[PDB]
Amino acid sequence: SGDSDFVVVANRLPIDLERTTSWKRSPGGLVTALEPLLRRRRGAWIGWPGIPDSDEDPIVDGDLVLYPVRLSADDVAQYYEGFSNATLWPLYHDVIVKPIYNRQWWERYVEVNRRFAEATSRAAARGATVWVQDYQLQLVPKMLRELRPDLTIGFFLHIPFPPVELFMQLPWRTEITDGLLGADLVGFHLPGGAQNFLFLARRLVGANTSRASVGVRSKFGEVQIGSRTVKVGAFPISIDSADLDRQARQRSIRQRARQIRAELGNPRRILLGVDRLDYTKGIDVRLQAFAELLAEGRVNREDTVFVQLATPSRERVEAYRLLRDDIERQVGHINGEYGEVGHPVVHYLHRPVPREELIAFFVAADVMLVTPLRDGMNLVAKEYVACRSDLGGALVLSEFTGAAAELGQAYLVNPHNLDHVKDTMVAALNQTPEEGRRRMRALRRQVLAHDVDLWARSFLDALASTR
Amino acid sequence: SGDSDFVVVANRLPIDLERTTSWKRSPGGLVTALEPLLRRRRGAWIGWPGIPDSDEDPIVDGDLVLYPVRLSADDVAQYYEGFSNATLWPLYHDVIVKPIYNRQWWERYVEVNRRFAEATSRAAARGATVWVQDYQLQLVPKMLRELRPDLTIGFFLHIPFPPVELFMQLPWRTEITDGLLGADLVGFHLPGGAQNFLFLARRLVGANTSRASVGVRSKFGEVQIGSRTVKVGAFPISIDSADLDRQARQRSIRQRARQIRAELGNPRRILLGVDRLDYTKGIDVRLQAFAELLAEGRVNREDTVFVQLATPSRERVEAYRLLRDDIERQVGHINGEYGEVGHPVVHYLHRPVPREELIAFFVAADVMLVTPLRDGMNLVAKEYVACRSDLGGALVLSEFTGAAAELGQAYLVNPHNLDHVKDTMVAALNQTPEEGRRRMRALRRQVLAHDVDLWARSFLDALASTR
Amino acid sequence: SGDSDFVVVANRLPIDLERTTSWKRSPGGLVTALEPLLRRRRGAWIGWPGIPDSDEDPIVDGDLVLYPVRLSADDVAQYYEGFSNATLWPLYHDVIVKPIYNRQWWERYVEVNRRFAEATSRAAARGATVWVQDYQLQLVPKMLRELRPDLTIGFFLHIPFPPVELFMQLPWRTEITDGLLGADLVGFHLPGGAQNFLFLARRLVGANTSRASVGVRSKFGEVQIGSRTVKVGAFPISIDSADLDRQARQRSIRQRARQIRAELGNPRRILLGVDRLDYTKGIDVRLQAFAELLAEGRVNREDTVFVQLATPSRERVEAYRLLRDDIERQVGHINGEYGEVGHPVVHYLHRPVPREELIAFFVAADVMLVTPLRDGMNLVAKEYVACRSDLGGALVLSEFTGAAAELGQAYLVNPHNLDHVKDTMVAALNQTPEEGRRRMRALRRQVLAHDVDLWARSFLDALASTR
Amino acid sequence: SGDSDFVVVANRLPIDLERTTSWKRSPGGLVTALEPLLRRRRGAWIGWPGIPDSDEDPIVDGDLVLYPVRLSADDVAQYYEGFSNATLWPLYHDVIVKPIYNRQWWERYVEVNRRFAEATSRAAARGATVWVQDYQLQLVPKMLRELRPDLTIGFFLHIPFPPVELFMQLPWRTEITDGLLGADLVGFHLPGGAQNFLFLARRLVGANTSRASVGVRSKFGEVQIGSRTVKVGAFPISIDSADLDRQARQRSIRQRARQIRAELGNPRRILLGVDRLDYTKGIDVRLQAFAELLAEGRVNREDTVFVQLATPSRERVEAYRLLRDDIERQVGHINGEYGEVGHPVVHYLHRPVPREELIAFFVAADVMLVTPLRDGMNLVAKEYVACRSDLGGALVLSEFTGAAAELGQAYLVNPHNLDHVKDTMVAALNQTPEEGRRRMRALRRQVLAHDVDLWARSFLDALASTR
Ligand SMILES: Nc1ncnc2c1ncn2[C@@H]1O[C@H](COP(=O)(O)OP(=O)(O)O)[C@@H](O)[C@H]1O
Ligand SMILES: Nc1ncnc2c1ncn2[C@@H]1O[C@H](COP(=O)(O)OP(=O)(O)O)[C@@H](O)[C@H]1O
Ligand SMILES: Nc1ncnc2c1ncn2[C@@H]1O[C@H](COP(=O)(O)OP(=O)(O)O)[C@@H](O)[C@H]1O
Ligand SMILES: Nc1ncnc2c1ncn2[C@@H]1O[C@H](COP(=O)(O)OP(=O)(O)O)[C@@H](O)[C@H]1O
Ligand SMILES: O=P(O)(O)OC[C@H]1O[C@H](O)[C@H](O)[C@@H](O)[C@@H]1O
Ligand SMILES: O=P(O)(O)OC[C@H]1O[C@H](O)[C@H](O)[C@@H](O)[C@@H]1O
Ligand SMILES: O=P(O)(O)OC[C@H]1O[C@H](O)[C@H](O)[C@@H](O)[C@@H]1O
Ligand SMILES: O=P(O)(O)OC[C@H]1O[C@H](O)[C@H](O)[C@@H](O)[C@@H]1O
Repeated sequence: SGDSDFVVVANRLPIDLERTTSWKRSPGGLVTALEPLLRRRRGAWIGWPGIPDSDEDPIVDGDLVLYPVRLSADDVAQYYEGFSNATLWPLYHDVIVKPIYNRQWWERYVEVNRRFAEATSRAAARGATVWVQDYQLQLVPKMLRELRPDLTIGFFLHIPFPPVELFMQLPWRTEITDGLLGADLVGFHLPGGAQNFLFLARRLVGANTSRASVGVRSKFGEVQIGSRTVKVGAFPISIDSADLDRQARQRSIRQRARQIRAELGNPRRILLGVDRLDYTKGIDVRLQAFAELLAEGRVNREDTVFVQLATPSRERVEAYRLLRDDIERQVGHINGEYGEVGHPVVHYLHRPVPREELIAFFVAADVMLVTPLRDGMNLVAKEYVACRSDLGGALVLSEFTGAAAELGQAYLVNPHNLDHVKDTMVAALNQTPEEGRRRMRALRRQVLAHDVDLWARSFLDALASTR
Repeated sequence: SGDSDFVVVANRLPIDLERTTSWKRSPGGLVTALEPLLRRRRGAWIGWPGIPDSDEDPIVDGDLVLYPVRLSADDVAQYYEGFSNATLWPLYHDVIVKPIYNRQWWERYVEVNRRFAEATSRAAARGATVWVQDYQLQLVPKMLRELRPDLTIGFFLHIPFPPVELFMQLPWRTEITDGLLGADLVGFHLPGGAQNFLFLARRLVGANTSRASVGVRSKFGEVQIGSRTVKVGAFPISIDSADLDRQARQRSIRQRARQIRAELGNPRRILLGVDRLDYTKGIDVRLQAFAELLAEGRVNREDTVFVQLATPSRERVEAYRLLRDDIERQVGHINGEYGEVGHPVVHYLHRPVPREELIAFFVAADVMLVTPLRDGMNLVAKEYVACRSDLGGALVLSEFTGAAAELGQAYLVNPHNLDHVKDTMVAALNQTPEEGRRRMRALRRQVLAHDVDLWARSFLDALASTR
Repeated sequence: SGDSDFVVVANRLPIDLERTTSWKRSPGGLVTALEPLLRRRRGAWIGWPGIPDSDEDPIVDGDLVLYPVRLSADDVAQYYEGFSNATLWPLYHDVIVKPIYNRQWWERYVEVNRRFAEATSRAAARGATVWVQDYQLQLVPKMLRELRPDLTIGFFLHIPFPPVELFMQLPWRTEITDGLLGADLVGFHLPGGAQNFLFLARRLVGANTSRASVGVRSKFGEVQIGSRTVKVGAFPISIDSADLDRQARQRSIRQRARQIRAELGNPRRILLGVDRLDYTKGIDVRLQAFAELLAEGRVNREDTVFVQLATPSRERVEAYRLLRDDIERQVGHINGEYGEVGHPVVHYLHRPVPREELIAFFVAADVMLVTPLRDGMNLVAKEYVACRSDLGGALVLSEFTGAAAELGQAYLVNPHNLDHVKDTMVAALNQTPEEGRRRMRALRRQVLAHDVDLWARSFLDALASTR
Repeated sequence: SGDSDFVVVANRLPIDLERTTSWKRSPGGLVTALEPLLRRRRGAWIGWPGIPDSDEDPIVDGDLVLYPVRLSADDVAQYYEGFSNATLWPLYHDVIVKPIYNRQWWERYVEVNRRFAEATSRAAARGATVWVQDYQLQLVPKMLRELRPDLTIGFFLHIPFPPVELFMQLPWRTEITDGLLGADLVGFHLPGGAQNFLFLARRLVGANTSRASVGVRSKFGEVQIGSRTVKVGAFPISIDSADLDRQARQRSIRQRARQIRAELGNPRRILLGVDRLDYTKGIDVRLQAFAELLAEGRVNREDTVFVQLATPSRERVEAYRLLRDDIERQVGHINGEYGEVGHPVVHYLHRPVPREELIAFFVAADVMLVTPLRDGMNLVAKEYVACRSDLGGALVLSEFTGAAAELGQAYLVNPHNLDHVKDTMVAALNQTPEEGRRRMRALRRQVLAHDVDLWARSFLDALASTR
């Protein structure tokens, strides 16, 4: 029973309650991609409203119906801050930080996944399509299948799927793999993730799998699980490109971008970073590179400025606190060394910026610095590109983002190679107008054609074909 | 020119000079495997004598001729402590510790590799066979080929070759890969390493490669490099099994093992660890597991004792210093909590133990704890097995060692799963005599048949076939 | 109202409840000194039973009546772990650790002090004598005077009173001083403490004070506070010397001391440390000194052994956790370097030892190592002396203990001067029998004559004279 | 022999060589006070030119003759960075940081002191007056007296002299005290320092001393040392007040102060800090206080700004590196939380500012924040006062500076009491014009009358009287 023929399930709702109450837009690219999707398409969205011990009364946000899931304080600590973001997040991002393996966290993760599955069953009509999202909910597909074998179940992982050598560290590796194999379709951004999953299915579970490489939105892999076949595919996520492109063309935004440059004392060049404050994002790398370019006199400290817009994220997790301390030290250091009173070389904001203000920064920025150590996709890169209909700008992009597989005309860097990052920043800052416009035209052709609608259609058509 | 038809090249000589002078046996399993080899087989051995600014006068150690390579203090700091053991070692072992990427270290690594290549050329006769060993010398095969295209060149990596996702971090990834591809044969312990290398050769270099899985000592892969073909294979290293087996049978060693038990106050059960003090070895894991078993009263603190024999290693490297501090804290902690005055539960020695004393500990030990987080092979596991001709004992072995692929009848553990480690230690401590003997007989059948002679013959026959 | 003519108030009761319930003897020298006192003398004892949220039902422990004070979990965290032991304790011991100044902790400290005052008033008969103990309760005398101006109130500080330059850091310096000035008599171990308090009363409060030096149990100072005069004195605390001396003579204890030496493999020399695991105690100093003597070959690692008996203390306070980690590291380090399997050079126990076992260790020990960085008195030094009626042994004693002012015939050291500590340990280990006996006879003459009865009589006679 | 009748000896020359060569003004208040002195008065100045392995060729800087002292790299590391600034500096400033006691450092300190003494003897004529400066050179007076008993020798300590309880930690306490007692006159900023020294002379040396309090520039103490009497006094150092006052009146400086306010976007209120980046200076305290006032909305983040001018100091000393990291973190943090792009709330410069630019900042600043945890005097406070002939401004001053004993009309704070610091900053920011001018007039009366000339005359008249 349940009234919805199409249900999305994620740890996040598109809204986030702030503590007296107040709704804000939820952070992260998962919401950035899925929100415009569910605003245009009928369907229900199940998720946590971002505070402990909330109501579970349905919330109507416009045309969209949200079903909130209650998490206790202990749930938030052990399932969300703990297993999800201090076990899985670091492990799947190439153990950039040492994962913590904790059995109590695992037990809570199982409990919460069960709660999400049950909530899904209550929302889902007979024979509904259910699309489960991301690493917090990897047990839900198997749990949901056991409760509701009538459902068609898709799972998409929004973060990298790590190499088998690292995944095998997880004490609950088999349970996680079994969880994912409960879906009819398991999707990843990149073929590499899909292939890691297929190999894992062979070694760990001993299931028969396809042995061919996986294509992009094509040439799907398969895993045989007794009576069932699980389809495996790569579907690189994107943004609502055309909408953002139109938004960035507004006179007010173009005016605001000019004002931002005026407020910065009309620099010749503005470099911009935009990220959650997360250790995967390489904010420390871009600051170090900028610092060394200033030290070497390869960037002019009088007419070049870097703006970093960092959103606070997962702040109770100790690794994130330590990262914040390190980034803020770099900011103070660089300004102390190269700034003047009344004129910093680095402007750093530790807050979410309103959407239209963010777009104005994209339009103002001569160089976009997107330097993650590892990122499943990175939508900030694609957002910048969509905003530059003027064909100005330059995107400096880490090759360890999923986006680099699509945005080859960007200035690609190995963020571990600081000399390469430094050389490339100089190249982007000094590019000719024609070379800049050539690259930006090429990037925009890709991003405008490969949008979130193409992504969702591809995944859901593949999911439907399992019926 | 040069007089030797067969030359081995490694950072280590089999001897190590201590600072007044004194020769000691060199540490590590590379010397453990290669020393008995070169004692029986004609050939020269090029390597560093373990001190800065040594002579380069040839050294005759028995029948064996050694050609020492001089390293300056800066060479030792930047090539050996730096690039080799603070860049490559952590990276190739699944970034257990964060690698440091430093261009000065790279430049020194290149310089030293060049020196080893030149030294090799001087020793090597026209058309000689040269066998280059391990991660410190990955540039030597290409360098040597350019100096001496008449030579047949083999390379063997004694440590894991990491997944492509991690290897690609290395700023000098291409130069390292090109270096290895200078060999006629590149060998790894395991098919997994060989397969990682083949994939890497495809993505990074763009060379045509075989696509099939690689066998054990068979079904070799190939990489096409313009005019040349490079063979790629898996050859799991081992020990001089029969010799060690005979050594362990000596009356004096059996008597010493009984005395060791007496000196420990005749415990019912002795657990033993033997390793270099290296963060890959999981000494912290086995101590934590023992501590928790004592806390839970699952091991009897009155009649069960753990002996850890740790060899100081790479002590100037800060990560190794921090590891030592942590291990020594665990030792003091556990004894403070569960020991009595005059009766520790953990005995910890931070020194190399003489060979016959080590063998006596192997014979005394009811349970061998070999719990690395990652190990290319681990010869300690195989040494224990070779020593237990009495068929007593139990081997607890991490699945993240190369040895686990051969020693399946051991008690295998995921060292990240502390509950699994704890449960398994209890199982080994309480095994029936018949189950213990069954496993030990099976392990010994494997280790006695698959010895260092089989390994070397397999590699060298494959190398010879490239002529 | 209240039934007792004599009431002692301290944060500790002589008993400590362990978490299922169980009574143990309370830690610390305050209980060591006051327990035998109150067992012989009529009177009530008010204090906290060592667990959160206890009953406040009166407890009869032998002839002694105890009135427990309830502390909530927050009280324990903010008043006891917080203000008392992370603000006052480090500050008064020469900021060995950085004090934390926290207003919430202060507010809780005030609240709890009020509760102790009220509890005291309920126990105290009209015109009773009340003796308030130590740094946790410095506000109680003023609070109690305001509730009960009929009472005669004494306060004794069991820890050092710091130099004015450090005391003045305290944001609540004036409130603390006013608190103490509520007493009729304020006592310290040493004239130096009394003199620091007098100076403080002059600068901080602006009260007229005596300007002369303060004597030992004589030549008291005075502070004029409007209508009242507060007497200030030095009264060095001690132990029940004669009782301990008789206890140590028992055949069983002498036999146990011989057995302990046998269990240690009959060493020629035993060094002993006995302390709470507290950063004031210099356990790290004595271990470093021992380590360096072994390294230098000035102590024989085959026949000399160090035993450290450390009682866990204030374990939730982070500074204490960090100290434990450091001490346990030193223990593991020293044994790894100089021990043999089956023969440590350091035996370390992290538990309270039963009294008769402790006495046996005192009797067994050739050298007693009492090396605090700062200690109000240190009763362990005096206990050792009382136990050695055989006149054997040697006391190595830091000059930064209050006991050093009385035990001048001990081997005094500056614990900050590691060479001095090392030289002195060698001197004590190699003393002639006659020199050892001469010193021990002199120390015992002092300790047997200056016992806890002399201390209490001196303080209480001075207090009575204020009536 | 030697040509000068008056010689000053200090670790610093008034000039500092930068590494290619370049002379800069030396840092610190010792040079700020002594430079104008020696520019007006005949005499020689012996000191180190701020680089290792310099010439010792005499340097003529204007009318002033400088005799440089050569220090080797090891001298700089062990005498200057080591004993002086990682042993004495933290110890004498109330062990704000844990002192390191190292015998090699002591031995180097002795050697270097000997070199300074010998250099002094070569410069000093028969019967000359020699004035030795500060904690780096405490052994020189005794050394110089032994070489040259004809000389009249003064010593002045520019940093606090710590309470006896802390000074006694020093393993070389007696040698240091003997060193100072080689002078005819030993001077300190404050009576408290002089009194600590007298007590120390009694306990440690056992010399007869005066027992009375010491006056300001009067009522001197005395220490009897066999045949000699050593005078002890308090002489609070100051600046060349009238000269600085006149300098600050220049039109260009007043214009620059207006421009600085314009460059900051014309804030209503500017707070200013000026210090060496030293852990004694409480830069962390003022930043924390500002941060919390912003969080609490007690300061307007739109029209109030803080400028911190920090001079890099002793940067190779690890404690100073850790301080820099912490301060720079606070700067980045506060701006990230409360700033806007193009508008920081904290401007931080990590460089020495030219004198006339510094004076312009003093004139611009509505509130001067001088919040040391401990400072011998602090001349920045007096400089600010001398600059405000307009009678504007407000000085917020830690009571743990020597200057607080003279500048009582400043807004005094206990920097450990963050609520007090916060309340006081608000009071200073919101003072009435008349109250501000009243305080500033009072402060200026003091500083203009009590200048460096009064200080030097007082010390030198006292020194002359010993002849
Ligand atoms: N400081 C910020 N202010 C406003 N929006 C931000 C900020 N940082 C990130 N975002 C937004 O969050 C989303 C990030 O998505 P993505 O780049 O895929 O990374 P992630 O999902 O890991 O957070 C983007 O839509 C991006 O514009
Ligand atoms: N504490 C020790 N004392 C004596 N020999 C040791 C000690 N620790 C390790 N060894 C020896 O060093 C060699 C280790 O080889 P292996 O297990 O392959 O690891 P690795 O090469 O990484 O050091 C073995 O021959 C082993 O017996
Ligand atoms: N490990 C221990 N086992 C048993 N008693 C101990 C232990 N450590 C200290 N004690 C006892 O605690 C008391 C310590 O008193 P004291 O030396 O004045 O120091 P403190 O009061 O600071 O703890 C002594 O009576 C001493 O014998
Ligand atoms: N950032 C700075 N730029 C220029 N001058 C500075 C700076 N910081 C401190 N000074 C100057 O250094 C001297 C500091 O003297 P003082 O306050 O007594 O402290 P200290 O001697 O401990 O450095 C002042 O003359 C002051 O103006
Ligand atoms: O939801 P947060 O923990 O605040 O992080 C925001 C988002 O970060 C990434 O995009 C994750 O893949 C999402 O699952 C997550 O929602
Ligand atoms: O040579 P060390 O740095 O002392 O380490 C000892 C050995 O450790 C491992 O076995 C390495 O694979 C060897 O290359 C190395 O020789
Ligand atoms: O009571 P604890 O915190 O366990 O410490 C034990 C004792 O240590 C010292 O002796 C203190 O002066 C006492 O007040 C305290 O009771
Ligand atoms: O000389 P620096 O180490 O650079 O420090 C600068 C100055 O700081 C303080 O003023 C000291 O009292 C001086 O002796 C010192 O010269």
